[PDB]
Order: sequence, then C-alpha cells, then structure tokens
Amino acid sequence: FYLTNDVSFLAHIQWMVMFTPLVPFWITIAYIICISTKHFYWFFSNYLKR
Amino acid sequence: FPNTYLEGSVRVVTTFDSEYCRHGTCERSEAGVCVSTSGRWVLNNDYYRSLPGVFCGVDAVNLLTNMFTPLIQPIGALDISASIVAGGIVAIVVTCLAYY
Amino acid sequence: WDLTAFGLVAEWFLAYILFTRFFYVLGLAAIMQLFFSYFAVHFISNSWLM
Amino acid sequence: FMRFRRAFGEYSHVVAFNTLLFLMSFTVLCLTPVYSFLPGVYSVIYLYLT
Repeated sequence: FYLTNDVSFLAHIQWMVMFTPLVPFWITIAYIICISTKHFYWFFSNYLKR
Repeated sequence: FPNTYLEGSVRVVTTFDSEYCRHGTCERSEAGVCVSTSGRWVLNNDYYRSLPGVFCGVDAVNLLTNMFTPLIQPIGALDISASIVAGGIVAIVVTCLAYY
Repeated sequence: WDLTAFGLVAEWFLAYILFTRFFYVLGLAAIMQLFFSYFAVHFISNSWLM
Repeated sequence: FMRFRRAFGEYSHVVAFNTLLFLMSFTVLCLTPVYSFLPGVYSVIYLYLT
C-alpha cells in the first residue's frame, strides 16, 4: 500500500507470477479481492446503483 | 456387494476391506464410508476419490472434515466448479471483515 | 481439388530460400507447436503458468 | 440511433442488474450435471433475493 502505482503494478505482477504455485487458494482469493475492492465500488455506483 | 445406507438420487455406501464386485470387473476397496451426489457407483479405492460429486472418508467425522480438502489446495485444481468455491470464501471474508 | 498444402509448401520453400539468422527461432516454434499436439496431456498438471 | 441512445438510459439501470443475474443463472445451470440438488436451493435463494 505504501508505494506509488507505477511500482505497485510491477510489484503485483511479480507477486502473481512468483508466489502463486505455492500458496493456498483462499489466500490468493483474499489478495485478489483486496486489490480489486476499489473498482467494485466505482462499477456499482456508475452502472448498478441507479 | 457392500451394504447401502440410502438409495436413490443421493447414495451412501459403507464398505469393509474386501474385493467387492458385481457383473463386470473387480477391484479392491479399503474399509470406510462413501457418499456421492449422484446414483453412480462409488468405492474407497483410488481413481474413485478423484471424480466430481464423490466424497469419501475414513469415518463420518473424517468424511465431513475431508469435504473441505480442496479448499486448501493450491489454485489450479478445479475447472468449472471453481466459481462457487471462490464465492463461498469471498462472501464469508467480506462479511466477517467489513462488518465485524 | 484442394491445394492448400501445396501453397503452404511453396511458402515454406520460399522462406527457406530467403535464409536469415531468424529462421531458426521460427523453425523451433513450429516444431514445438507440432510436438505439443501429440503428448500434451502427459506432463501438464498444476502450475497454471505452465 | 440518437433517440434510442437517449431513451435507453431509463432502462439501463435494470439492464445492468439483469445481465449479472443472467450470468449467475447460466453458471448455476452449467453446474447442474454434477450436483443434482442445486436448482431447488438456487430457486429458493432467487425468490428470497427477488
């Protein structure tokens, strides 16, 4: 969280490529939900709320 | 043939350690309890505890505990039924965090 | 009649005539694509990256 | 086309939810041939959420 988006994207890509084949499924699901939280609100507000 | 606890669409079978067989081919199966969501044949032998809709365990509690075994498996184990498994964790996580 | 195979063979022959240093990687890609069609399922398990 | 675009905004709110509901229903239907107890529970929860 304490990084700029420019390096945050690279960090997320590296983490997805590297740690994926040796981590439990629910941890990956939680990570994906956490990283994708801020877009669900925008989508719901712009195309589902009204 | 082994003893059957229920019959119909949902089938529950308990087996001892013997080569249970019927018209066709024979295989050896370990003692335990098996349950399937379909009326298809079920056994405690290997290659049987891989098919979808088939649950198995050493005992009643062991089967219930092992029902959640794929949940701790690394990603890349289910193809079609992954969506419901993902949702069953997503809902629990989002509720238990965001509210409590 | 059908002559798609003849056209492909002619195109491959003309490519071989125009030989460059980068023909070997294309040949390797083609042979790998042909090879993966026969075995395929024998050594693909887990490792979604694979 | 401009008149249709202007008119479609009123029902876009319903369409946005109906598209996701159709996707959920299609997924449930796709999961049927294995777990042949799902449709009843899905209908019950569908009526509950209605």
